[PDB]
Amino acid sequence: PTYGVGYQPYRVVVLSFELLHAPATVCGPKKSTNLVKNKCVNFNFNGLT
Amino acid sequence: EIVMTQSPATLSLSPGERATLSCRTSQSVTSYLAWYQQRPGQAPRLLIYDASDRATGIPARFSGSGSGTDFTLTISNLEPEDFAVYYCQLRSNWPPITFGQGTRLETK
Amino acid sequence: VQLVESGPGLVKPSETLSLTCTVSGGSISSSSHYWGWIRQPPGKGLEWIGSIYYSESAYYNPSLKSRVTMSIDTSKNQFSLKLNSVTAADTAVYYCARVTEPRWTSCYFDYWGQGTLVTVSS
Amino acid sequence: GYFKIYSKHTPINLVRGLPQGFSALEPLVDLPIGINITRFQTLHISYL
Repeated sequence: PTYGVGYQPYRVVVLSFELLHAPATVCGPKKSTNLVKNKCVNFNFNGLT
Repeated sequence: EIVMTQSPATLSLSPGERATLSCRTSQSVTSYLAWYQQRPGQAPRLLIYDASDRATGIPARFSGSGSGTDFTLTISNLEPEDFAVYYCQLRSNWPPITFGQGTRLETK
Repeated sequence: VQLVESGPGLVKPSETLSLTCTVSGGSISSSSHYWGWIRQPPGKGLEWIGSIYYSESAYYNPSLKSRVTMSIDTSKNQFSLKLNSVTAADTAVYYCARVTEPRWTSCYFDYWGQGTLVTVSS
Repeated sequence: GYFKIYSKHTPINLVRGLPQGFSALEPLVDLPIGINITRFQTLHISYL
C-alpha cells in the first residue's frame, strides 16, 4: 500500500468481440421495454415491427 | 538464501584519501541497496538509498556504485568525522530486510 | 521528524519484553510509510525485527516471528512491540525507525530514533 | 448455409414396411453450419 499510484496494482479486463462468418451468439438486451395494451403503439416483437 | 557479505571488516585510511566499501549479495537477484553510517553511541544514519541516492543532508563526497550483485560505497574525501561503522541493507523476498556485517572505518 | 522509545529497561528471562515508540514530527496514519523496529546487541550488527503499517498488519523477521508481535495506535500516534519468551540473547539497543518502501526492493529507514537499551538478566 | 433438421416421432404398430399415412415434420433445429454436403452415412448402436 505504500507505493505510488504508478506502482499500485490495477485490475484490467479486456473485452474482445469475435465476429466470424458464423451466427452471432451474443446480443444486447435490446432495451427491454414494458408492455402496453389497449393503446395505439409502435410495437416491435423479436424484430417484427 | 540471499546472504549479505560486506568487505572489509576493518578499513584503515587517513583523512584526505578515498574509501571503498564493498557489499556483495549472494549469487542471486539484483536490485537496490541502502548504505547507513553509525558512530559510537548513535543510531545508524541513512547515507544512500536506491543503490545510489544521497539521503537528505549527505555531502557530495559520498557515492554509491549501484550495479549488479556487488555494490560499492565510495567516500571521496575522508573528513575527520567520517570514520564510523557502515552497514549495507537489502530487502529481498526472503529473508526481508537483510543487514550487512558492517565495515569499521578507522584512522591509520 | 523524531521517534522516542519507552519501556522498562530490564526484562527477566522467559518473559515478554514490551516497548512503545512515540513519534512526533508527522503522522503514523500516513499511507506512504512503515514503522519498524531494529535491534543490535552491544558490539554487534543491526537486526531488523519487524515493520508495521497503519491499518493493522505487519511483517517480521523469519527467526523471531514465533515470539514477536507488533501493535499500532493512531490515536496516540505510536506503535508498540512485544517480544515473548525473552532469552539472554535479546540484550540489545532497540531503535524505532521510519521506513519508505516505494517500488519493490527499495526499503530504507529514513529517520531513526535514538533507541533504548534493554538488558535481559535475572 | 443453413442445415435445417425437421423431426417427427410416432408410435407405429406395423411390423414391416413404410407406413401409409400423413404426418407433418415439425422443425427441430436450424444450424447455420455453412458447409457443402454431397453425401452422408447413418450410424447404429452395437449391443455387446
